Amino acid sequence: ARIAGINIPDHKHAVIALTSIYGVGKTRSKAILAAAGIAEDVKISELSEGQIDTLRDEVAKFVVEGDLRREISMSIKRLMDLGCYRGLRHRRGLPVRGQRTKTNARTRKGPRKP
Amino acid sequence: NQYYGTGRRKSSAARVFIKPGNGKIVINQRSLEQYFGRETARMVVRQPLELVDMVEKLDLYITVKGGGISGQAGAIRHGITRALMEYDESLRSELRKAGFVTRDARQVERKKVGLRKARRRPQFSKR
Amino acid sequence: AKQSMKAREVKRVALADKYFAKRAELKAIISDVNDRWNAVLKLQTLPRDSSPSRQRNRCRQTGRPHGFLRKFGLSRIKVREAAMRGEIPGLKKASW
Amino acid sequence: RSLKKGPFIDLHLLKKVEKAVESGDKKPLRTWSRRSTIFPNMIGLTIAVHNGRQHVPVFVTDEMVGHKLGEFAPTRTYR
Amino acid sequence: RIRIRLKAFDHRLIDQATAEIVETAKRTGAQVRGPIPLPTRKERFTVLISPHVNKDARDQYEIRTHLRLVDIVEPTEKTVDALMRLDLAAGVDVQISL
Amino acid sequence: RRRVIGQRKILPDPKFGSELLAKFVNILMVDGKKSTAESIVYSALETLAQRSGKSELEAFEVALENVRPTVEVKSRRVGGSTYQVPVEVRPVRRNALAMRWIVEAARKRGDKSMALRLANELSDAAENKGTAVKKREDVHRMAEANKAFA
RNA sequence: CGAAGAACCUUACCUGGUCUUGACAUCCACGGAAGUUUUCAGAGAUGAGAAUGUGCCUUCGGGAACCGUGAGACAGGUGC
RNA sequence: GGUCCGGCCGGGAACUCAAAGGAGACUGCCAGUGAUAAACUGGAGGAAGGUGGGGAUGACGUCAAGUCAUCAUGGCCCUUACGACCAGGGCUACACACGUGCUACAAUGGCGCAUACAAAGAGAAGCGACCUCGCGAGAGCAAGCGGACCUCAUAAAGUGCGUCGUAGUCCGGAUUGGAGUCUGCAACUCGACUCCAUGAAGUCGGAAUCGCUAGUAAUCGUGGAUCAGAAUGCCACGGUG
Repeated sequence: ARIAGINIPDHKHAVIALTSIYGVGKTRSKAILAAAGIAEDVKISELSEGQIDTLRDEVAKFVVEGDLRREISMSIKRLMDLGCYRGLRHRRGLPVRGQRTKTNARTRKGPRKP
Repeated sequence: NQYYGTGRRKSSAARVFIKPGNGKIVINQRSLEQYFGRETARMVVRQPLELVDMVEKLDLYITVKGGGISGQAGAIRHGITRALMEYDESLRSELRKAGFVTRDARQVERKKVGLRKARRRPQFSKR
Repeated sequence: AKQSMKAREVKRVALADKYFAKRAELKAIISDVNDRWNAVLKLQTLPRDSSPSRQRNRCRQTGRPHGFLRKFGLSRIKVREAAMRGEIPGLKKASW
Repeated sequence: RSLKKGPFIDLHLLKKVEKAVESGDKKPLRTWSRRSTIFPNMIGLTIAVHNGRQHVPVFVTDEMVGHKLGEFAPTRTYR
Repeated sequence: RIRIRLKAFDHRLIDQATAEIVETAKRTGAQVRGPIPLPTRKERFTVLISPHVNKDARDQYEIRTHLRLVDIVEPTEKTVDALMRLDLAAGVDVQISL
Repeated sequence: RRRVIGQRKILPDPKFGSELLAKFVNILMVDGKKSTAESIVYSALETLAQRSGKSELEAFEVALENVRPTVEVKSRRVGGSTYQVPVEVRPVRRNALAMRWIVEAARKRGDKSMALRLANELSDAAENKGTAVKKREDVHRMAEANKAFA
């Protein structure tokens, strides 16, 4: 499938190679090992690209690392500002979810100090 | 003809019958070793019948309504105490001499407000 | 807030069917997420004051709302008479 | 985030914006129901918020889509 | 199995009432049940009658409030009819309803 | 306190008829769960037996001989200051105390699983090397000696 | 903590908007049939309109359900 | 007794169960004890034993303590007032602690597949299965069920077979990238939970504030109300131990 990315698994077997890839759904990893489908013991180099080119057109529209570590930041833009929904809190450079999560931002954005 | 017993321990909720001869111990549809197979308490449920030579003379059939094997292992004890009490009056002495006759009723004057033991009265050698 | 909004609830509480819950039995079916007519709900939402299910309530046996025990139909302060006339049928010596 | 399934607005505010929106070289607006989400055609002019302590302007410039006006209302000196 | 849930304040009154059915609703049809009890409300009763606010005068009483199932296996009019003709015996609450 | 009501009676173990093996694992519990812990201690008496291929249960006593004490020291100030004065633990307290010293070593003692801690620690006990022997012997180096200062 | 929900909340309090017989409830004085439905205003209290309605005794008297405005008497709160 | 394999529906009264009226254990008779007093031990015999247990009532005397925020009322309140209508909001910061309450420090652990048994509860301002669409918080269809019928537990342990190999992880949810929701005028500078990416302190802390003696604290869960509602508070009985 010659999939886009930054990293490769090194000597580990299937069930841990497939999830030490730098952004691939571990809860999914179970069904996707049977999707292709391949054994739990494959040290990934024996897939010869072509025993995974077998799910190619599906993985050509999935978020695998290079998007989840970068290009997904272009997906927020139509929610991102003041107005209605989701928000300006993303643009402003803060923690997004925690209790009073604006207040968290000492390290994040400039202060560090209490 | 036949004999019977019932018990209430931890929290079974089980009965037993006795039938004339051939010496076995079933639980509705499976044998004893299938229902209690690793429960270290499995040994007592037949032990005062094997004494009085059950092998051709007595035979046993347990049924259940709160499975609860760590209580059932003794609920059956007072139950089979009842069954024997109409087969043989002589074993009232045996069952008593080895404890099998007893059932669960005793706390030891325990905690109600905070003092560990609470029946034993203030006590002296002259005051 | 003592006798209060009683004068405003009493004039529209009894019509919560006519405001919604029988007026809904044709037009409100389409109007749901399960049925997707996006035009519709937003033009039934205007009555604002009656708009059910909302009722400020009437604790009656207490002249003012020092709370109200919904399990029991009496105010939050009121329990002690029920040992002296039986209106809470498990009110006996405390569990502590 | 609890705007749970679709948009909503401060009603009493966007019902009265309409003459500021008509030829918007006109001076700012105000509001106190800080609950205040607003709409896309307030653009190129200035809403403001009772903060609560005082009032503060917030400029609907070119990009607004995304959060309540509560995003710029200084409510106690946050140290 | 239609469950006529007989009750009274006292044991004396529900006794007289079930004893008529177990015989008369049984006449040509069902083996009609009637002694078979429910969670019989043997509690303690306290109402204030203190003539002023002074010590106690909340005279504690006791109750029976005794309740049973009358059970009829079939509606069979040619056996049950005496229990519907028993309407005049107002003091026992019968809860036929099912 | 005048009544003779004091101690715990229990039943013996499920294989060999001793209150020793029952009470031993009935300290080792550390969290309750009794039945499977009694099955692990059975496996402990088998993993002891793998040292010879005979009845090594005959060596469970032989080991516990070096680990049963005589002394215990309790809270004592009766001459205006710390004054111990051991006095003996009774005939039944002898091996019941040894379990506590076997268990308090076993808890962290480093061997290959839960049985193989107690098998090896009762191996060491047999050879006088035991952690439980050393825990005993330290209260003998302490208390049993102050018998000449009492 | 009372608070078992200090962001409609049984309101402290910061206020602003009404009042001090006030929200609630009487005894006589002259009179009224009681309510359903939207439209525009208003932050809430409250403001300005448009239509649709007319019950029970029935001495045609006196009133009920039930709404009024005008009299003299006259209303309240955890304060320890 | 039939089986079309489900107490299914025939079929009858052993016992659990449900339970009303109620009932039976006393130094009773056996040995030792001493004054054949005392009573204390074991036991005939037992479902308890010397209040058999567990609830309970809680006298005068109760700290010059409360309930002074329903008390019940004598002495005394403010009344342009402490009287009554109605929309907003902000309590939580943060240096400081310090504790109450939470946990994370890995194999007497868990992790992955598969296997044996209880129930304490609350329940028409109700509780709702089967069954449809599901990554799931969460949608829909609706049998039912009023007090063993409906439902919410398919406690966690434990047991058989596999996988790590002592390894900061595989475990740490400190938390922060984005994604979503059940209500609401309402939660955002204010929550409550869900899906995937992750990963702040982490490796056994000293001194010295009292838990907890028995079927009792480690251990092993489930429920409830206030109330348009999210308590970790507390509250009560079960059980490996």
